[PDB]
Amino acid sequence: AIRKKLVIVGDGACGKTCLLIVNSKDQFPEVYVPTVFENYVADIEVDGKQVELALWDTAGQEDYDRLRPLSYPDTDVILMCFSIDSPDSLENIPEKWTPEVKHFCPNVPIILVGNKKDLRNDEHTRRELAKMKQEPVKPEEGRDMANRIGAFGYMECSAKTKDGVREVFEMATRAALQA
Ligand SMILES: Nc1nc2c(ncn2[C@@H]2O[C@H](COP(=O)(O)OP(=O)(O)NP(=O)(O)O)[C@@H](O)[C@H]2O)c(=O)[nH]1
Ligand SMILES: [Mg+2]
Repeated sequence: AIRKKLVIVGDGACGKTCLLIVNSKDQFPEVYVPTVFENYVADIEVDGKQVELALWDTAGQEDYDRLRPLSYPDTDVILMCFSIDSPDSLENIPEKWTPEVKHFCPNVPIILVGNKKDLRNDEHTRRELAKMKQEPVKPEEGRDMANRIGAFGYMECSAKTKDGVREVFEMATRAALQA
C-alpha cells in the first residue's frame, strides 16, 4: 500500500477533530478531545490503488502556535479548514493558515475545506450572525479563497450530517498522490 501523511489545520472550533472522527470511526463515544491522540488511518482506494493516509490533528487556538509545527514534517497533503458559520475563520485562511502551512510544508497541496455546511441554512446560526450584521459563508467565497491562496481545490462538508466528508478525504488522497 502507499503511505501518505495528511495534516488538518484551521481556526479553533471550526470542526477539525469532528471531521477526522466521523470519517475514521463507526462509533463516536462522548468524550470531548481537543485533538485526536490515537493513530487514525484512512484506507482509501484511488483508481485501483490502496492508499494508507495517516491523519494528524492540530490545535486551532493561538496558544498552541509554538508547538503546532511539530506536526508538519513530511506532510503529503493539507486540509485547511474554516467554518461556514464563521466569516472570521475564513478571513484567517489567507492571514494565518496559508503563510504558516506554506512555510513549514513547502509545495504540499492544500485542500481548502468549508466545514459545518449544515449550518448555512440553520435558523439559529442565521440569527446569531445576523445580530452582528454577518451571514454564513457562500460557496463562491470559498472558491474565490481557494483560487487566491493557490489551493488544489475547495470542498464543503458537514461532520454532523456526513455530507461531503468522503469526498474530502478521497480528494485529499488524489492530491497527495501527485508528487
Ligand atoms: N453543526 C455542526 N457542528 C459541528 C460540525 N463539526 C463540528 N461541530 C461542532 O463544532 C464544535 C467544534 O468542533 P471540533 O471538532 O471540536 O473543533 P476543532 O476544530 O477540532 N477545535 P480545536 O482546533 O480547538 O481542536 C463542536 O461543538 C462540534 O460538535 C458540523 O459539521 N456541523
Ligand atoms: Mg480539535
